[PDB]
Amino acid sequence: NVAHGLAWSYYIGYLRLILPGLQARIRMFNQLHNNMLSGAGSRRLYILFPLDCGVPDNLSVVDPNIRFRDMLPQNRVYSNSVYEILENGQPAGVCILEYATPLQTLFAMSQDAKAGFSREDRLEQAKLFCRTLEEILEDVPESRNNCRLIVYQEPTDGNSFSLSQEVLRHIRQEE
Amino acid sequence: NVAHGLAWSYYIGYLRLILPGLQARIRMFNQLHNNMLSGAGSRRLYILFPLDCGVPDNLSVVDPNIRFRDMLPQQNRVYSNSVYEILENGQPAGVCILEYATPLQTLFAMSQDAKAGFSREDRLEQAKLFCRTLEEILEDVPESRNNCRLIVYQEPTDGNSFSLSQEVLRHIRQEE
Ligand SMILES: Nc1nc2c(ncn2[C@@H]2O[C@@H]3COP(=O)(O)O[C@H]4[C@@H](O)[C@H](n5cnc6c(=O)[nH]c(N)nc65)O[C@@H]4COP(=O)(O)O[C@H]3[C@H]2O)c(=O)[nH]1
Repeated sequence: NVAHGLAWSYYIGYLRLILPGLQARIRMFNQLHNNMLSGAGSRRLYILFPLDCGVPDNLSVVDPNIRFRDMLPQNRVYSNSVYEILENGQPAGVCILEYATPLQTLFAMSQDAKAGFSREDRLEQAKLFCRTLEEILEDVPESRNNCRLIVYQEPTDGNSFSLSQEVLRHIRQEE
Repeated sequence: NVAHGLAWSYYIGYLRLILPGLQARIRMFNQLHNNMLSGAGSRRLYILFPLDCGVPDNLSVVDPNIRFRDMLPQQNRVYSNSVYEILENGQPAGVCILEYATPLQTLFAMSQDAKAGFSREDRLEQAKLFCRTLEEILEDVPESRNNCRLIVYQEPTDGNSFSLSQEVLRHIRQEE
């Protein structure tokens, strides 16, 4: 049970800090960029949660149907990215996406020597990380309204899963 | 061994990305701020490693003898690197780029868990392990390793002997 620690640290050390002042930075972004961040439910931080823990080494979104646009503006600095989402080769939405990056730590633990093992143990920990985070956010409702958790599991083969569809799905059911 | 995972993650997802570009941002900083970042061995990222894992909730340095001045500018991630002046007997004694190795906060949280996630002793061990693993990693990338220094210590939980500012100055003054 380190998913506990990971979630508390990711809340206390990051989410706790950025969520309160997200609307103001979003305001500044939309003043700067002529209201590019737009569409209902688009004024929120979408935190990607791949249970497979497939966060890229660079921690950024890398997907051919997801194109980076610009950053949110800014006592320290935050690196929140705004992407346009493609659907059938057309811009279908715009949103702020980022990976819940401590999932990377879980993938790393699954590669360790022989001890740090089991894809199954990692999956379970990721779920645990997720629900723990959700349980934390439940108690800070005003700030919880500033983000949404997109939980899924990317398969390791086949072509069925689409991260961009997954996001569009989540946005289109803002209920 | 979550220390192993934490370290590789801290390297791959953070250090690997900022260390090669630090000197350029340092150049930019010192064009802006008239060579404030100054003193031999001050052009480096000092990473604080408290084995106690006493990283503050807000992740910043919070010490009465360490005063924030300004941020490093950006080189596309955005990076948050703080430059502080160190005080010695009420007088500015040096300037440096300091930050906590923040994965250590994860270890503190694991030690507070329910009853299972336990042991100040198991956290100390993992912290050292995190540290030595990270050292092993940096050893392989010597050029970028030259851009940072690990400041490893253990802040006691009581008494007044420990001083983070003196710790830093000792590290800067005795850099050979
Ligand atoms: N991904 C990662 N980053 C690390 C790690 N250790 C230290 N950092 C860095 O600490 C820098 C400063 O913290 P921050 O300004 O408050 O702003 C930080 C900080 O609030 C946050 N952060 C702190 N701890 C964690 C954590 O345990 N997990 C995650 N996902 N984010 C964290 O990431 C924010 C933004 O990132 P940056 O601006 O680029 O720069 C951040 C962040 O990248 C690590 O193990 N993994």
